Amino acid sequence: TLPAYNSDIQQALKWLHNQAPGITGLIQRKAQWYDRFSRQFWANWERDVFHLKTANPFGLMVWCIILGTPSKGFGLYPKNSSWAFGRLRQNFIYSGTQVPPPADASPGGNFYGGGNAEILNLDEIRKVLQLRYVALISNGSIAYINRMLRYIFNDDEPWDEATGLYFYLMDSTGENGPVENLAIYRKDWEGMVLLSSSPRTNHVLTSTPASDADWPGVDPAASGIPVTVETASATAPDGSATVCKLTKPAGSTAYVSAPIDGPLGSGSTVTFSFFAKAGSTRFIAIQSAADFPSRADAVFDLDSGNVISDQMLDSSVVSARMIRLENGWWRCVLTTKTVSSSFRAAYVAPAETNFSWIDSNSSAAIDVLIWGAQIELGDTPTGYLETTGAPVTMTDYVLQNAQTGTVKFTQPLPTGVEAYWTGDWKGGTAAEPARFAVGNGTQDTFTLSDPAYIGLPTSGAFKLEYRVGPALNLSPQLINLMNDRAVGIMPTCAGCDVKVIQE
Amino acid sequence: MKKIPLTAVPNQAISFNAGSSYWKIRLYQNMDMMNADISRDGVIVCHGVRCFGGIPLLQYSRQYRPDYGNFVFDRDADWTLFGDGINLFYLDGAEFAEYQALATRK
Amino acid sequence: ANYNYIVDTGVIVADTADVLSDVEAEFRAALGANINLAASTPQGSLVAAEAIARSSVMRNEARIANTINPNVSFGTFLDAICALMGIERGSDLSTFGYGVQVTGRSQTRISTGSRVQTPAGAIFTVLSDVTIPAGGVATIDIKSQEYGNIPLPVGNLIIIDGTIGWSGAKVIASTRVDPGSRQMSDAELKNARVNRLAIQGRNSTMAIKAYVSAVPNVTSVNVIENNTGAVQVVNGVSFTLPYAVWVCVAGNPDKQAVADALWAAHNGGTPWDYGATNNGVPVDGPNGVPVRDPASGRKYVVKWTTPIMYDGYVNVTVQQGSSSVAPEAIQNAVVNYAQGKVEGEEGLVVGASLSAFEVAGAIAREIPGIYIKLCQVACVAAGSPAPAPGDFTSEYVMSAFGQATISVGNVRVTFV
Amino acid sequence: ANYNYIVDTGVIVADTADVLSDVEAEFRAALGANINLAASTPQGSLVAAEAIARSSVMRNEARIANTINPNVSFGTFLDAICALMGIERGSDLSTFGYGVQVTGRSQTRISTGSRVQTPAGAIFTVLSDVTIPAGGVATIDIKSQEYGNIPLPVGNLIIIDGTIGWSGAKVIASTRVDPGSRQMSDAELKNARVNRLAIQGRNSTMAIKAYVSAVPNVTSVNVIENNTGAVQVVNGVSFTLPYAVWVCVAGNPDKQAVADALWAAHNGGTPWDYGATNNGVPVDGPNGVPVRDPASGRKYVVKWTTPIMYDGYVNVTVQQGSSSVAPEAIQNAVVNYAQGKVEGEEGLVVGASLSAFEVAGAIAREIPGIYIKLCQVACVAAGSPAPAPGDFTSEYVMSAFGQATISVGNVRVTFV
Amino acid sequence: REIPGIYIKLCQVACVAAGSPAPAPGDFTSEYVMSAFGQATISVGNVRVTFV
Repeated sequence: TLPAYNSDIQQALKWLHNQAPGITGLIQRKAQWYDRFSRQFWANWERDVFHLKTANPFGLMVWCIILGTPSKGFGLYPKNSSWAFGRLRQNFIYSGTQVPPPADASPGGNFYGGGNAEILNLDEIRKVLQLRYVALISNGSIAYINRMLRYIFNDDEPWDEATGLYFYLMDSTGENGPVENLAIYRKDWEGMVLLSSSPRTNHVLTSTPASDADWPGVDPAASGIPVTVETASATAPDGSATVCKLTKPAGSTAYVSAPIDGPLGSGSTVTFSFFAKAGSTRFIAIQSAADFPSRADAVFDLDSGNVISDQMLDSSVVSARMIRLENGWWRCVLTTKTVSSSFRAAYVAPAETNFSWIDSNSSAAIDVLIWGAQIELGDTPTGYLETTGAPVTMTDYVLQNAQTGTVKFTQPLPTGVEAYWTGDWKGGTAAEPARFAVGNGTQDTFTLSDPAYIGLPTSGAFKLEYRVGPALNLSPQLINLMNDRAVGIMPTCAGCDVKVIQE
Repeated sequence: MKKIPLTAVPNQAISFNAGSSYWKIRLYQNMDMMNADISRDGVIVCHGVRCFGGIPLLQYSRQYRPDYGNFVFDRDADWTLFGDGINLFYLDGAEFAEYQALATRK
Repeated sequence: ANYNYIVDTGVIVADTADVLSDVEAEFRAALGANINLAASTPQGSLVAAEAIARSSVMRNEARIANTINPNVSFGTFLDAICALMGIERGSDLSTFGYGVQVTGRSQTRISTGSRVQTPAGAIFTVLSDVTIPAGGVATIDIKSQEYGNIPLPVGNLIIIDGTIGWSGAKVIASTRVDPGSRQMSDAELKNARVNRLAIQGRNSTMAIKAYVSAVPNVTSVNVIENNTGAVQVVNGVSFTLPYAVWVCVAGNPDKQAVADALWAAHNGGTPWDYGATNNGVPVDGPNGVPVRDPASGRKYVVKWTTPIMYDGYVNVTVQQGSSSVAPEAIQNAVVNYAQGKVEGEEGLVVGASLSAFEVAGAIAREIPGIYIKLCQVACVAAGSPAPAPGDFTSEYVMSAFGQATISVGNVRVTFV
Repeated sequence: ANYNYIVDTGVIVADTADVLSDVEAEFRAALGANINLAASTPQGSLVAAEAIARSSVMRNEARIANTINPNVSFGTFLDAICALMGIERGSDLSTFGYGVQVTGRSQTRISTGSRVQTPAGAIFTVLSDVTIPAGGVATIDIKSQEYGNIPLPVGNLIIIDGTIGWSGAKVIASTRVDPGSRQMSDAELKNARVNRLAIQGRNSTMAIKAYVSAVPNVTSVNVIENNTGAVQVVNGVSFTLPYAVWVCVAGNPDKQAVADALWAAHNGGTPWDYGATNNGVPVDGPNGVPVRDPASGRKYVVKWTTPIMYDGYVNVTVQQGSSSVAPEAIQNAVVNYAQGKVEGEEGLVVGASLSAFEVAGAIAREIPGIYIKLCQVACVAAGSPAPAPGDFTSEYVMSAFGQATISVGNVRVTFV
Repeated sequence: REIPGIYIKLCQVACVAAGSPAPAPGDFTSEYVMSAFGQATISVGNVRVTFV
């Protein structure tokens, strides 16, 4: 229960026998023997019993009596006893009359391992035995059998469809064939950027300020002059020298606020994004407004690419993220949810220290390069849209033809821009972006591309079939033995002939 | 439900007439659990029954059928907490059938 | 000194013994190297006792290790293996209901009233009754022990009662229940383990077989799924419908209980095909037992069949060699094997076939050293006379539908 | 001397006094009849050694004798047994907060094990030494001392063991609070095993009923199975497919949740049929609802039908008794009974007929004393004109895919 | 005896002189009676087992 168990064997051996090499030796070696034949015995016997770890074939055959499996198809006993062809296998054993030490060509060899029905790897023997137990327990569920097969063969890890792991069982259900949940992205200088079928709005008036008068600079301390916005002749990611530069003077705690129509909305997730270039500073400070003092702050390291700080003065903050762009450009996306509708502006601040807030002190004048601001509703950043004093609303695409998948765009795809899709179509799922169009500049309608995997209906009554192999590269012996309906390994329901076969 | 009187000693034996039968339970500390030897009407029923909370002591239908009853520990057996904290309860035939009915859908 | 692990052939861990040499080498190099380990000396006796204890420890550890797997286990150790898959050994009792009792009014019958049937029935009154002024009432009663001989309906004798109690009779209107006893199953439990190894499963041929076997008084069952549905015939027994499961249930259970079990293991959309005229015996002809769906809706239909009864015979020629006399211990062995009390060889079941070689093997495992010469068997239908010596052959096909039965007198042994 | 401590009824373990007496007798017979077996002598030392032996083995054997029975297994044996059905005992992890925002001064150094504390207990030890930079602000990594899902909400953390210079700690929302785990006990392992047994001890119909009734807002269920291999209206619905099952779900539950439960309880192969026209309301179009199998990202479509809604109308012509009652009480009682809030009576579940006798019984049940003169029930389609007088009948029988809802305004009470 | 559970359809035995051709199919009988001055030995290769 609780107060120890003793049972040491070494316990008999009093203080008198501390310099004996005798009684002490006898007890030492008797204790060692009892250890080896009880503790080690039961430890490796428990390892024998454990089906998850049964390298030892004795355990496998114990379990196969337990489950009633015919052992003829198994490949136990030590391997490397067949000659066949190759220096990695055995050779012809001849009559070594003089008994040479090399034992002629080989010490033996046999036709053990007759294929087309027999599996050799001991790892798969545990697999088939656990499969038999699952057949033993199974009442016919398909979700349960899929989850158990995942748990036993992939150890319950999700997998990509480019590999094609285990599939369903006897249930005459076509998975899809209509087309749903189309997440379309585009590849451009902004990277993988998804598109919206419903109108989406960027609420900033001007997103690329070229003059100081474009946005105000607000400073409660007013110790120094506000941060001035100046058109900097630096190549923007769009392919122009239209970026702006924002400089924080010494002793100044000012912040530039972009004018924006307010209120943004009550109880709505918002997302702020922008493109930044590393300048004199190394990081940027973002702030999403709310009712005083419920604002949310964050800082983004332009170089190391880490959200090293994000604070929620109230329930505001949800998440933060960062995205790379070539020529050393960065996009920082902050998602915030607040129940209030006091979104008056989004605050941006060139930070001196890595945790500098919107109003932290500036020892010197530090300038940063900014281009491409966008504050929007929803919870995911979208394609940049040039706004000149306008909260611009736009619809990325309209799906004109659902079944064939052809999609219409508002404007033709620029020469070189690419497309990607994710979802389910043609009775097949594609959880990863798939390309289907490259921009040409004169066309705006584009057909979708084939996702993947099997038509999926498998039309039939009271019978279906497995699908496996191009992922686990399983031995053909496994499939051949699996197809044997007489072994009684697979979970099955009376009246359903399900073949295994398949890759 | 009849609680069987117990004393806080490591290894003990108790005999009593319960459910129109002469039961005898010998409870002893074995390593780090409690084992029980159960005998009904002289002839022994089981040896070395490892004792657990809620789990009936007589587990094979050859022993507790028909209407003989069973013994249940509310918590995991521990002779240090015998008398108070831990109890052994005897269930008659119908009451043990009801307990099993509640026990088979847990 | 070692544990031999039979990898695939026995699943028995074998002790090696020969521990005396290891014990002697342990005493040596610890007490020195020149110890006179010869017996008739104190150290020799010490080493002998220590080796004996060590061999005993090996044997006991080997037995416990081997108890994990069946075929080498026994009660309360193989019972654990059975309980791993939910197989239960079984229990029983049998009461009798609605016994007519006529006596004077306003008389209270005391509990534990004795009531002996003509062949020493020894039935007990379990609950007290009071006689209404009509003079005839109904009481309930139970058999005293595990076994109760079938009570022929007569006027039950009154042994222990009150003053007024006049008499009590039995009518067919009274209820019944059939006991089943005697580990139940003792060593044929090893046989039943492979059958009911999927009791915990449902909606499969094996699960159907396991559950319908778990029904009491079901000696054997056969289940055919006929999954390549094209009418045709699959594994014997023709099938009218393409997809349908046919269940042949031996024994004499209750139709209601076995129907409930068959519905519990339903598989879903498989009908029950039991026609083809001679194929089996319909339990209730067309439109079998209705039963009620536990998920409440309609009274469905479950169709199973009873195997065709067959009467078997055995002719044995033995030599009574090795100076071991056994006049009529042969038919006991044959009937034990037929009833399935032997280990690993199920007796006369629905799918069985009466085989001379099997009968010979059972006879030999029961008693060896007789040099069995001839073991002709043959078999007939449920009725019919003896099939004459011309019919006695070595085997009977004994198609899947149909169950053979060997009576005690149907075995005739001849000494040569 | 060792007897048979193995026997058949489990391992019989004796007291160490008896074991020691047996070893002492063995030693006394081996060495000498009058040898001093005192614990300080070499022979007594050997006796004590062999008394610790021959009892350690007894205890080990009794510990692992019936280890294959899952109802009484323990520890790693239980883990091995439950890994057969996939119940895997979890690991005991700890909360692993990262980026904890700490404010200090100058270049203060933070050492391992400073043991910060949450506002409500939950001591977390810092696992990474860190020096605060010239900004006076840094981030650290902490791990909870205890185990399980220890909450680490956003807020300032109180310091238990702090050095000189450390001002405070707080958990910004940018911290990656990593949840831990609290393992899972043997009682919970047996809980999950019996739960899995209950799940996999049902046929298609009971599985469907249980899983769909488990969904919230599900008033009632009606599962009906073809099991004939021929399209026919065997019971209410003409199964448009030969081998299929048909399901009706009441209430206003979540479509995705009901579909997921049906898919989880799906026997497979036997497909779902929406039924023929006017055999329920085949919602979600002519194609079945697609769901994602939680096991594999592969979808499946499942089909189920809601009942055809019926507007019930009830006329009652009660006579007022001595106690004053209001017609609104009568209407409230009737609607409560129909909804089934009354104990005993199911109510107007799907596939339940509208009986004026049943509703009169409910009215009498809630309000005794009043007299009932004439009670009538009638049924119309939803959104249809109220039935004219004369159309009100004494009893309305309803199909197996319908359900009638009676509101307070659909009961006409006349006080005679 | 040694392998219970297996079902045997037909068993036949035959006896031939040592170092002689194996008897052809059909020469086997259901039982061979043997004289008083002989022994019969069966090796591994003198058993023909067919799985039906």
